[PDB]
Amino acid sequence: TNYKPVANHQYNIEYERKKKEDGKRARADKQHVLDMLFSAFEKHQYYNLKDLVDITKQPVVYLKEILKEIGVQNVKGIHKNTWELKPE
Amino acid sequence: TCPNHPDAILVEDYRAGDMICPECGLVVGDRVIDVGSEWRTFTKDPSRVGDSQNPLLSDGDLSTMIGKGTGAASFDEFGNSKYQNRRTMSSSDRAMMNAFKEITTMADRINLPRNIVDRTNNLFKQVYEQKSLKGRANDAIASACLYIACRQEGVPRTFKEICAVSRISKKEIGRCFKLILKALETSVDLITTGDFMSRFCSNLCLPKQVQMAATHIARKAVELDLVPGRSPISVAAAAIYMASQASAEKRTQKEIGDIAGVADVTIRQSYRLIYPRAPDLFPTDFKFDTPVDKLPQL
Amino acid sequence: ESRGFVENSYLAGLTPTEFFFHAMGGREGLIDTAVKTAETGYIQRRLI
DNA sequence: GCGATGCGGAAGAGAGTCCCCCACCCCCTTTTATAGCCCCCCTTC
DNA sequence: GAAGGGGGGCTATAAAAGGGGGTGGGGGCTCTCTTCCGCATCGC
Ligand SMILES: [Zn+2]
Repeated sequence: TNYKPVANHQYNIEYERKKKEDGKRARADKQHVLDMLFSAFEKHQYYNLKDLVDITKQPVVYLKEILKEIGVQNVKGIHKNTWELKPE
Repeated sequence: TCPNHPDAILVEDYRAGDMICPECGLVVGDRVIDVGSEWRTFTKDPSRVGDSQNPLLSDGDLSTMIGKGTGAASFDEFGNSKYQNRRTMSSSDRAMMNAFKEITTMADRINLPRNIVDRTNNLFKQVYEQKSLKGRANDAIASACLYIACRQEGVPRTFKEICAVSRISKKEIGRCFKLILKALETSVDLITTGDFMSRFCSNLCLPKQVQMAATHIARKAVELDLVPGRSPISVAAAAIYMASQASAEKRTQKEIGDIAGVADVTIRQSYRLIYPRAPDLFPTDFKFDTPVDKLPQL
Repeated sequence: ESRGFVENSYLAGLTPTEFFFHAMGGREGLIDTAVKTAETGYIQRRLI
C-alpha cells in the first residue's frame, strides 16, 4: 500500500491550484506604486527587498526599476546590502 | 614486436612475467609490470591509492578532505577548528551528484535493482551533458530518465508509479520523457499488457494461475482488438479483474486500481469491452471457481 | 588444593579445579611464547 | 640598595613496538481537432 | 448513504504574442629526550 501510483501528489495540486487562484502579480502604474512605496517607508526606516516586494505586491523587476530611480542601496557589513527608500 | 616477425601478436606469459613471440618464442621487451595494486587486501590497510573516480562525472575531479582535529594546535584560539573542509566541487558535478542521489532514492522506494539505477545514471549524464533539457528541473529529468531506464531494461513502470516515488508530477515526467528521447535520438519499445502482469498480480497477491489467466486474457483481448485505443495498463487492470473474479482470490476494482494506478471507472469500461467474449479470452486449462457465465456483468 | 597444587599425575587425570588451575598455568606459557617472539626480535635488530 | 643566573622538577613532544543576485527558459493565455482518462457532482435505489 | 452514471476538465499538437516566475549557476602504550619555570644562590 506504499507509494501507490498517482498522476499528481495531493500537496502539489493544492499548491498549483493556490498559485493559479492567486494569479501572477500585475504591474501597476508607477504613481500608485510610489504612493504605496513611500507609505511603507513610514512604518520602518529600512526595508528588505524580499519583504518590500510583499508589501508592494509588484513584480520584482518592475519594483527594482522604480526603486532604482529613487531608492538607493546601502551596504551593511553586519548582514548584507539592502535598499534605502529615502531618495537622498 | 619480434624483429623477425613483422606484424606478430606477442603473447603475455604472466607467470614468467615476459612477452614472447608466438612463432619463434623470442622474448621481446622488458619484464611485464603488474599494473594492479602492489599490496593485498587482507592493523590498517596498506593502500596508497584513492577510491576509484566516479565514471559518471563530467570533468570529475579528485580531492582529499581534511580530517577532524586531534590536538590543541588543530583548533583556533576559540574552539572552532582552523582547518575546515572547503566546497571545491564543480557546480555541474555538484548538480549531477545530487541527481544521482535522487535517482537512487526513487529507485529504493519501488525496490528497483541497481542495474536499472546504473542505466538511469548513464541516461541522466547524457541528457545533462547534451543540455537540451537545461530548462527543466533536474528531478524531472531524473524521474524521466528512471522511467526510460525501466523501459529499456524490459521492466516498464507506469508514469504514475514513477510519479509516486518522485515529487515531480506525471505530466512533467511525461514531458521530460519525450524531450530525453529526442535529445538522445533513442526510442523505447511499446509497452504491452504483459509488461505489468507480474508486478500488478504479485502486489495484489494473486496466485500464479490467476496471473497466467490475466496475462492470457489481456494478450488475447489485444490480439482480438476488443479494446482498441485503450491504454495497456487499463487493459491489464481489467484483465486482472476478470481473472481475479474467475478464481477464489477475488479483488475489487478499487483494489486493482490502487495497485494498477487506474481509476475504477476505467477498469469498468475496459472490463465491459472484454466481458462479452470472456470464455474465448480465458486459458483453456483454467479452473473456474466462479463459472465464466456467472462472471460480474458491469 | 585451593591455590593450584595438582596432586594428580597426567595418567591419573586432573580434577576439575586442578584442570582449570593447570589451564591458568599453561596460559602463561602461551602468552610468553607470543611475547618472546617479538620482545627478542627487536633486541636482535638493534644489536645488528 | 640593586640587579643577574644555573639547576631540579615538571610538562610535553616524539619515536619504537549560508544566503543572496544574475542569466535563461517555461508557462501563464487564446484558438481548434482528436480520444482515453479521470475528477466531481448528480442521481439512482 | 453506497454505488453507478453523466458531464466536463486534462492530457498533447502546432503557433504567435509579452511578462512573471521557476530553475540553475556564481559570489560576498612505554621509554627517552628537550624546553620552560621557580628557586636560591651570589655578585655588583
Ligand atoms: Zn619471433
